[PDB]
Amino acid sequence: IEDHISFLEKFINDVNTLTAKLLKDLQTEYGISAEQSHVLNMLSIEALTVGQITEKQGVNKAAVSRRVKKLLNAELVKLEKIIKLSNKGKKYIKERKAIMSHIASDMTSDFDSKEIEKVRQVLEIIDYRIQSYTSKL
Amino acid sequence: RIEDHISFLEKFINDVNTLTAKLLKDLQTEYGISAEQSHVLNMLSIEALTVGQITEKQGVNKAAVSRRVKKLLNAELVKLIIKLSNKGKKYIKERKAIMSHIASDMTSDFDSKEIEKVRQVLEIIDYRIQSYTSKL
Ligand SMILES: NC[C@H]1O[C@H](O[C@H]2[C@H](O)[C@@H](O[C@H]3O[C@H](CO)[C@@H](O)[C@H](N)[C@H]3O)[C@H](N)C[C@@H]2N)[C@H](O)[C@@H](O)[C@@H]1O
Ligand SMILES: NC[C@H]1O[C@H](O[C@H]2[C@H](O)[C@@H](O[C@H]3O[C@H](CO)[C@@H](O)[C@H](N)[C@H]3O)[C@H](N)C[C@@H]2N)[C@H](O)[C@@H](O)[C@@H]1O
Repeated sequence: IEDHISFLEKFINDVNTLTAKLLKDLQTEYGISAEQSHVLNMLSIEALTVGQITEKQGVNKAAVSRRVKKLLNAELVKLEKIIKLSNKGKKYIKERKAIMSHIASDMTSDFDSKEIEKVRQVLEIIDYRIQSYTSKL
Repeated sequence: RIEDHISFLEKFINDVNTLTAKLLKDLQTEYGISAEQSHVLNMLSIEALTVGQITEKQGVNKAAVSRRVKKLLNAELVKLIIKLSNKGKKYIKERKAIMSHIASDMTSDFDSKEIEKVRQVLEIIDYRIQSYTSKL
């Protein structure tokens, strides 16, 4: 009802808590911060400019800028103008997907591919609508 | 196969985060709080906890959290322990009103069976997540 909204909130919070911990090392190894890690993953889908990363994130442009030219300085991200990723930035993503899919696999090894398929169809349809509403304001 | 489901879940979450971010700017601006401050009010909307555990859930490191707490204490949004105020209840309510109306108007053409099956699959995955997290 609005039980689903609370569940989702709690589900997303839980996924972030797990992700943080599993990614603590890789991040330390890269000089990277959590939020920077995110930008690097947020940027895993499309090249973005500071404002877009700020809008799609809620935080004050100031903070988003500090962590953005730290990634350029680290050659983890790059200009063109927009912001794409660099090999060291990619290698990070690979190492990230790897830690993620190894545990994701675990807790889902006894799942039924068909049931998961339909579930996703629904989520993809809600994702589509979420993005759509987000375009206006 | 799963590498894909991971990307989507992640995109799905990125989009949910984006969306709540836009739908709540005006409101946080209104109650004069930052987004991080908002999130802090939402965990305490559920239950109240001290600083020690408040950062353990988050992930944002050293004292950064206690700084949000005292920031929120100053607006009379959070009472000391540290829980939630009467002023805080209003925000969440207003927050929930927005989140729900939109979430409903976005799920309203689906078949109850359909949604439930989604919940049941996300619940089980959340059950394994925590259980894995717990095993520190
Ligand atoms: N605080 C808010 C302000 O931050 C930055 O100002 C400066 C940062 O503070 C510096 O980073 C410092 O603080 C970081 C943690 O935040 C540390 O990791 C780092 N070692 C420190 O050198 C960075 N090198 C230059 C940057 N111009 C942003 O530009 C500005 O938009 C924002 O308003
Ligand atoms: N409880 C489950 C919910 O968790 C967040 O709810 C809160 C957000 O997290 C806040 O986000 C900002 O404040 C966080 C504080 O820690 C920062 O970490 C984060 N990087 C910031 O952008 C936002 N401003 C308010 C929102 N009520 C998610 O957004 C939401 O999708 C999910 O349903």
